[PDB]
Amino acid sequence: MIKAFLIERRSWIAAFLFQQALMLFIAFVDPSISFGNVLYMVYLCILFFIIFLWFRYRKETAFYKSLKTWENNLDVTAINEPETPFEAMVERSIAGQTEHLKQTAARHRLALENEKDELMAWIHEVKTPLTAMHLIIDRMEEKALKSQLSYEWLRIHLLLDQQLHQKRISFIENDLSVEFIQLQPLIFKEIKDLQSWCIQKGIGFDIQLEAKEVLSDAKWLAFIIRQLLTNAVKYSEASEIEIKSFQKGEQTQLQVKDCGRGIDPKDVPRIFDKGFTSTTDHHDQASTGMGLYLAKKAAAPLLIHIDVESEFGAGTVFTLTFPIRNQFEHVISV
Amino acid sequence: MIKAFLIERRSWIAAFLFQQALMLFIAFVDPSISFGNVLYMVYLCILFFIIFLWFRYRKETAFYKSLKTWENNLDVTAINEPETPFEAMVERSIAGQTEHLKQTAARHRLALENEKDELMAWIHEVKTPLTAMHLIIDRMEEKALKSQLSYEWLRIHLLLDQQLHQKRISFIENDLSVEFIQLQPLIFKEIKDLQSWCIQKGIGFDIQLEAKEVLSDAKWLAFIIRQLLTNAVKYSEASEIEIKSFQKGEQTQLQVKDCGRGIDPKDVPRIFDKGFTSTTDHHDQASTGMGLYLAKKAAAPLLIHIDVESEFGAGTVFTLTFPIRNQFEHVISV
Amino acid sequence: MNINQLILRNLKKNLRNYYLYVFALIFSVALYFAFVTLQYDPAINEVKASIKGAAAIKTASILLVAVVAIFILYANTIFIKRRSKEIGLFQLIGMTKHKIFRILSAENVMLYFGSLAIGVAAGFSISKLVLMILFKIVDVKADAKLHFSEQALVQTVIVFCGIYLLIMIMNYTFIKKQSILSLKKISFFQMLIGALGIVLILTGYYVSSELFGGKFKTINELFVAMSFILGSVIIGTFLFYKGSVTFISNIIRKSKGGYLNISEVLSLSSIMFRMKSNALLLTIITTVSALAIGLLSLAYISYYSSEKTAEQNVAADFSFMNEKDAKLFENKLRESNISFVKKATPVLQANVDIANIMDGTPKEMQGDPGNMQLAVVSDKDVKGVDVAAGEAVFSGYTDLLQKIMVFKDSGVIKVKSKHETQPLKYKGLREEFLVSYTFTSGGMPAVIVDDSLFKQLDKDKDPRIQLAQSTFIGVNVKHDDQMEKANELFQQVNKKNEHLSRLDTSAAQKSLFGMVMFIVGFLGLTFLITSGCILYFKQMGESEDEKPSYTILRKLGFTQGDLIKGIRIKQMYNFGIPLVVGLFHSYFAVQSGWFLFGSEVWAPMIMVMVLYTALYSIFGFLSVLYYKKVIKSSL
Amino acid sequence: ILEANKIRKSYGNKLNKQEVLKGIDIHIEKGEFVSIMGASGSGKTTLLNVLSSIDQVSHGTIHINGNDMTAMKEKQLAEFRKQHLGFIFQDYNLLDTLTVKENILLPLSITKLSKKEANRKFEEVAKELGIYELRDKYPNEISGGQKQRTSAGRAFIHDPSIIFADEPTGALDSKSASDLLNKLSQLNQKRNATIIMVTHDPVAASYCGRVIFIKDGQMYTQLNKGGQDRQTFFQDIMKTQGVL
Amino acid sequence: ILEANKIRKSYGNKLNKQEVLKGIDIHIEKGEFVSIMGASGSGKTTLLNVLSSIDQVSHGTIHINGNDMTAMKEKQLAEFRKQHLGFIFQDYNLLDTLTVKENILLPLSITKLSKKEANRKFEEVAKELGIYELRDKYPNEISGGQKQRTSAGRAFIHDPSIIFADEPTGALDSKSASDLLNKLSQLNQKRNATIIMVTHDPVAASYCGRVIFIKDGQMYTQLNKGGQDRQTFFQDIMKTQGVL
Ligand SMILES: CCCCCCCC/C=C\CCCCCCCC(=O)O[C@H](COC(=O)CCCCCCCCCCCCCCC)COP(=O)(O)OCCN
Ligand SMILES: CCCCCCCC/C=C\CCCCCCCC(=O)O[C@H](COC(=O)CCCCCCCCCCCCCCC)COP(=O)(O)OCCN
Ligand SMILES: CCCCCCCC/C=C\CCCCCCCC(=O)O
Ligand SMILES: CCCCCCCCCCCCCCCC(=O)O
Repeated sequence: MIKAFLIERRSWIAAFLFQQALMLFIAFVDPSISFGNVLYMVYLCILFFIIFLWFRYRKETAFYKSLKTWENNLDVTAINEPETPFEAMVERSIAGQTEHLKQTAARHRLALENEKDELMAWIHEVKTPLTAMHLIIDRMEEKALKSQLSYEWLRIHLLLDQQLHQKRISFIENDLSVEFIQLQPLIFKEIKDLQSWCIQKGIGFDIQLEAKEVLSDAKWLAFIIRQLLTNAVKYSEASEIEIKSFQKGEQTQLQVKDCGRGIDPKDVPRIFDKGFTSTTDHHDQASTGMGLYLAKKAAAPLLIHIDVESEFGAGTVFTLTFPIRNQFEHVISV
Repeated sequence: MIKAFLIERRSWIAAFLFQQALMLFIAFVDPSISFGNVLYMVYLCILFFIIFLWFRYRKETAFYKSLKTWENNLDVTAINEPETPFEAMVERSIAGQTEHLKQTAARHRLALENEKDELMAWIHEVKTPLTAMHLIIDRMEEKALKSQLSYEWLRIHLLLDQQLHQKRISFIENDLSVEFIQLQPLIFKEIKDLQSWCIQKGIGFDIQLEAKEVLSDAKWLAFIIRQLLTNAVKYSEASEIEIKSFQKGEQTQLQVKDCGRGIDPKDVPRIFDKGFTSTTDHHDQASTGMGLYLAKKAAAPLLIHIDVESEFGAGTVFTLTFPIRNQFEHVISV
Repeated sequence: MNINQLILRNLKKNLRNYYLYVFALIFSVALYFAFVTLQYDPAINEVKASIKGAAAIKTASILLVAVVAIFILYANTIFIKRRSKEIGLFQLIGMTKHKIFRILSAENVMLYFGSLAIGVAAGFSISKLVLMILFKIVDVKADAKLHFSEQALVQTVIVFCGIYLLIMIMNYTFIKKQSILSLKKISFFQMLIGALGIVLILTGYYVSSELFGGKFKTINELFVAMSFILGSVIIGTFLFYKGSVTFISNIIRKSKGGYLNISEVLSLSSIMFRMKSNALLLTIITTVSALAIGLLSLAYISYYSSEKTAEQNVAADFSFMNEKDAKLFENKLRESNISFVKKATPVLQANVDIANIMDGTPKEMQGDPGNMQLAVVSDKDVKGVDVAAGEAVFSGYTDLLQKIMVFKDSGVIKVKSKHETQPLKYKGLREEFLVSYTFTSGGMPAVIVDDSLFKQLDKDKDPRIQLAQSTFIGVNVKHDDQMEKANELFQQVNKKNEHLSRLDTSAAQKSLFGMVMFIVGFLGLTFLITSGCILYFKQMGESEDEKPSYTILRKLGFTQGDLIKGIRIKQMYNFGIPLVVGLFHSYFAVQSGWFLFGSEVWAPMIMVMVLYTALYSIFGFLSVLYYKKVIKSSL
Repeated sequence: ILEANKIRKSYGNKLNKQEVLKGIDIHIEKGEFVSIMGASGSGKTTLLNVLSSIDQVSHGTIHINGNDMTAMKEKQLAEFRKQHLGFIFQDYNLLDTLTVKENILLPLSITKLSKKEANRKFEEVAKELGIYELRDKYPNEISGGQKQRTSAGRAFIHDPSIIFADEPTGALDSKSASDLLNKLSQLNQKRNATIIMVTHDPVAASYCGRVIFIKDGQMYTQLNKGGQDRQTFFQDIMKTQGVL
Repeated sequence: ILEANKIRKSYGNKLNKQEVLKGIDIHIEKGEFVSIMGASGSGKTTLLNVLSSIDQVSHGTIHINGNDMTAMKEKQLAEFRKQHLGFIFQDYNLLDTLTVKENILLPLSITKLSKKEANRKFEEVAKELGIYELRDKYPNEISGGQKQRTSAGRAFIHDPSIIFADEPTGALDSKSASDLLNKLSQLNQKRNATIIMVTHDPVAASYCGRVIFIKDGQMYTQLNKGGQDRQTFFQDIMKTQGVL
């Protein structure tokens, strides 16, 4: 940094050294002034000037070293407090730029929130005509067309429910609630939601509830079971699903055994990945595939472990490993 | 700002003056050095120091002044080219910040169109089963149930097309074109689309067309036709809507007239506002109200003047003043 | 951790905080080197005067080392005391005392010896300038040379090594005895003691303003008066610091009610309470500064008037006692191409009485009022006045006499002849001398009598008190020209140094008083610097004791600008009081006895006081900066 | 008199952010004795700090006496803080080199109100808190109860808009606390001056009119008292606290 | 741990002799927070001197961890106190030239142990107390509360048994004092270590589990708490001090 200081003040260090040389020249030809008696003046002046530069360098090249050290990585307040006017001007420039950047970020966030709110308004505004649709529909007498319109209405309902689950999982973190739930009403509601579609696919239900109580949240687990059941049913055709739930030790375990095509053992660990589509059957393209990803990401707050034992050509055994009730003592109490 | 420069170098002028004082004292004490010559040299050196000081100030106080002009000015490139090593540091710091801000803005906007594209993909995915819903609806027999289902289909279908248009108006600027259009077949097809509406509500139509050709984009004025038709249809009941399209002057005017309730004169200027909804009747609350705002937004680039002449208790007359044909020569030439 | 880095960080912290200590060390070493070099310089033998020459430089050196030693010892006993917490902590952690001594004494032998090495190397550069400054004052024409004088190197190393040994001995005792591991309404007494200080200060001033007056007129009744004045003023100062500051400040405070600004709460909350704690320090500072200013002013006053007193002691440019010497000097001048205006005037010496004309007291006798010796001259010799019979006119001014001998208007003057006495009257007092001081005794003026009475006085010729030479042969010179050849002719005329010249009695006085003024000025500068540093080193502790007060005051909304604005006035009051009292002491010391020295005051004294104040205000200016640094970090 | 609109504040160390405000909005009219309480780990103290000007707000709007300070320069912000907004701290904050009169006349010295007016105003204030008998007493001679009344008398001397008390009755017995709150409430009654107070002693909060139960940055309703007996509201706040 | 029996401090300066200590018995056990508080002029600092071996003990039989302190020379007593006791001062003693980490680690840098376990101990203590983010700073850019917390942590790092402590709250405001007392009480539960505070304000001693009152010597009148709520107990402490 010595080079920078000796190059910045290039003219002031010569505006002085010109005068000693001028004196030592005027005191070489004029006979009234001596030489060995002006070398003394020169020597004393040089000593003072050298000491003055040494004491000036340290005080002057400090703010810029701080600026260089801060740069743009971190410690935005690392710059030293200004003392001289020019440093004050630089400091005002820096503060103005940072403030403007903060304003832009805040405005971007507000615009995004407004867009999300408008999307909320629209999705409610299109949910309500679906309720009107259901109430108008539930009046005919036919069977085949009734069932047809019924399950296409149901698939519209499930895709809309999926988008609603996405919007609510955007902020799920602030809606935790732990209490006892009854699995039988939830399973009955899920079956009722699939009554027409299960009848169309001709798949029965065999419910065996050895366990009684579970300790989790209602809606997210309900939708997880919903999508698992849909996947299991669309993996099967005219087959009976063995739904056995037993209290293995201190934890609740729900096993959904099916006799359908199942999942290939290579793809058994890869069912929860992003955007998985089955190319074996063209009817599997209707599946979004994001439901499994959101289910697995929403299972972490619920602490529910999903165990899958599927064989291709045999069926899929979807097993839910509910966490131990004692493990919730550190969560409910705290 | 001369005061600022002087307070900058208040430590070098003191050094120069101390040098002068010492050089005079040590000359006065000596008996070999003559006092008069040294006094004259000091007189002629203090005069040159003033000129040097003036030149240095004039050269020196420009870079900081320029950036101080920039600290709130609209332009950003007003800063001068740094020369000394104590200005390269400031230039480099400011360059780093002004690159980082632009990077942040680019990333935010990129995320924005990413989420918007995902929304559009989901929206089309929602669209397809509704085409399935139409095929099923067209495959019905009973008159009353089919009429009600077609009514509701039209409601949800116009809502979804409204959403389509209001998200396409976000990038309307990238989808501009000019084409020639036939109006009568499109009008007849749209009327046949709303057959269930008029069957249920008994709304008549009077057709009086004198102009047939217009000069604008197909899809955009086509959706303008749908939005105006739906507005008149939802704002009229059991009335013969007299559509009058005549070449009034050099501009085509789609003067639609209905015998319905009309719009209150106080709310006539506010129809084009964002989110405006009619409060006279409760049936208008179901309407989003975005249609008029988006129609106004998309009509200004196309130079279509929406002249509204609405009378409460009689009907609303919308005068769609098409742009002059000769005004499009500049657009076509460029 | 490792000891060494701890020592090094401590040394950097010390070097930053105490920079006035290092500056004072460098300055003192430089001055000692310069004086010892100048003592041995052979050109010091050109200074010709009554004083021995290079025997005054030795006295200056001896006096200088005492001030430097006292400053150093006191500074280090201030410094050690601010490390009691660290000593206690190191003793509590477990490490012994002979391990703390080697930490806190191995970072002073770096600072002290580095500054000593800088001082010798920067005292070689300034010696020629010091010598030339000396030669300019005493008016000698010689050559100054640059040489090292390796005696002064030895004589500085030995002295400062001795002082450092003393510092180490003084630190060991404090460390040893501090092993304990130990981590407001005014009374009646402080009212009487407060009034007695003001009463005892002014008694000295009043007794001083008389001195050489109508009383104390005895050789042995003077030392009592001087002792009384000095003792009174010193005791009055000491009791003025311990109680009269509290009294006045208490009155000022309890005459405002409770409505106080921030300037007054910052000032009067510390001037009342901590100024009294330092009363054996400000006393010394004030009295010694008074000595410095007063002595320098008197020495300077006795320097301008050298030319006037030389022109008065000898009336003519040369004064002669023998006819043959005068005639041979004139013969030498004859081929000197210089025309000399010779004049002669006989002098008759007698005794008179003017005890009536004295307006003072009979105690102002200075000899017998009726038998005091005077010199009588004729009227024809005087070319400026023409008196008549029965009238006497006094000649000359002699400013000393006007302040001791008081003269009234015309009265009766009796001439004590052998068998007669002609009465005369005093007409007026002249201002131009006519006779060299040898004839006219000490300072007695010369009378003017009519020539008619002179024809009887020269006939009488009372042969009782007549001088050896009743003649004033005195040779003049032509207009202002080259007089040095005439002077050297004069010194080669006389070999028994019994002839007086105007140019040589105006050089001895100049040389002597120039030497005294040189020495006194340098000692005054040294004392000024050391006192400023000591007074700076106590405001440090005073500031660090009010750190909590600043914090509390800053939660009530007061911003740093107001705090610093109050601190400015507080520092003004803290640093101005000793200076003002010292200036008053010096002014009343100079005005008492200036007429004994010269005939010019208020030209030198003003500039001396201005120089002192201007160089003293720097240390007051440099303390507001430390107060700012303390204020900022007490959020 | 006070208007706040969705004021944000997040406590972070530039790497981990710990949000503590979660959508607050408070409206205050002139001359109400409001009290804020609830929990221990919540942000009620941060709330009291952010309503004043001591803590800068992340995102929001503050309107005091119609004037706005969210976008306000630092120098003029300190100025506005100085000419309004009396404070009462937890600790005494008295100077021990000044008497009582000097202590509670010191801040008024900048405005330069001569002598007669300032002395009259001090008499008027200090006759009403019962400290006029201690005009010339140093702080270290009087009991700990009286020093808090001295601090309050200092805070009520220039007639500000809002008094931001921060738990005054924290280190007092029953008698001193009861006297201090009786005098404070009477002073509030006589002169129109709103007082905002954060307290943990329910008997202390009993004297108030409106109570805001801040619970983890949420309103959780707010009691309103009304024209009822002190003990009835005291038992009501007992049962409300027992609910928590 | 301390079973004091007839604790007397010798006096007899010049002619006047004051019986500040006339035989005091203290019975404590591990896992306590007993604190003694008296009045000005009772020589509480002299109680520290007699119990902490700051000065020479005169009378009284006290055993520390089952070991009597009256049966060794000065050096043995010094090593015992340096390896078995800990102290906290009213005015924090931090060297300005060092760092926070070096300040807390300095007492362990003389016995020459392995660096790894020392760093582990510092990490644990700093994480527990809450100054770990202030690991590479100097004591001249942190507030008084953080300095006093550092001084408190300095006495918890050399594995002591009894933490003697003067009033660690004289030079602190309300919030910092409350935080320090909270942290000390929290740390007392994690590891067994007896603290015997000697304070003057009842607020600090209201956090304790036993209080001992002395007015000129043998007076006892000790309180017990037991099952109070720290508020009723605080009022009881201060009223009993007032009546005495
Ligand atoms: C007879 C011969 C006469 C010769 C007299 C010449 C002696 C003067 C010379 C040198 C002084 C030696 C002691 C001062 C050097 C130590 C100062 C130092 O190094 O501290 C540094 C800063 O220095 C200072 O703070 C002091 C700045 C002024 C330098 C000293 C000024 C010398 C003269 C002032 C004394 C005035 C008295 C004169 C009265 C007649 C480090 O501080 P920092 O805060 O960490 O800032 C770092 C920058 N980022
Ligand atoms: C207690 C007061 C402290 C003040 C300390 C200031 C410096 C102390 C030094 C020397 C005292 C000088 C005596 C005061 C003024 C003397 C007046 C006088 O001598 O008259 C004339 C003045 O000329 C001089 O003697 C020069 C006096 C300059 C004194 C030196 C002042 C600066 C001393 C600092 C040098 C040492 C520090 C080195 C740091 C760079 C001489 O006769 P002339 O009328 O010019 O005719 C000659 C032929 N035409
Ligand atoms: C008695 C003479 C005193 C002057 C000594 C001259 C020798 C050079 C001394 C060092 C000058 C250092 C001053 C630099 C600090 C800042 C300068 C300023 O602010 O004016
Ligand atoms: C005869 C000339 C006297 C000159 C007096 C002024 C000397 C320079 C003063 C500036 C040096 C100290 C100022 C900065 C110190 C600091 O901020 O630490």
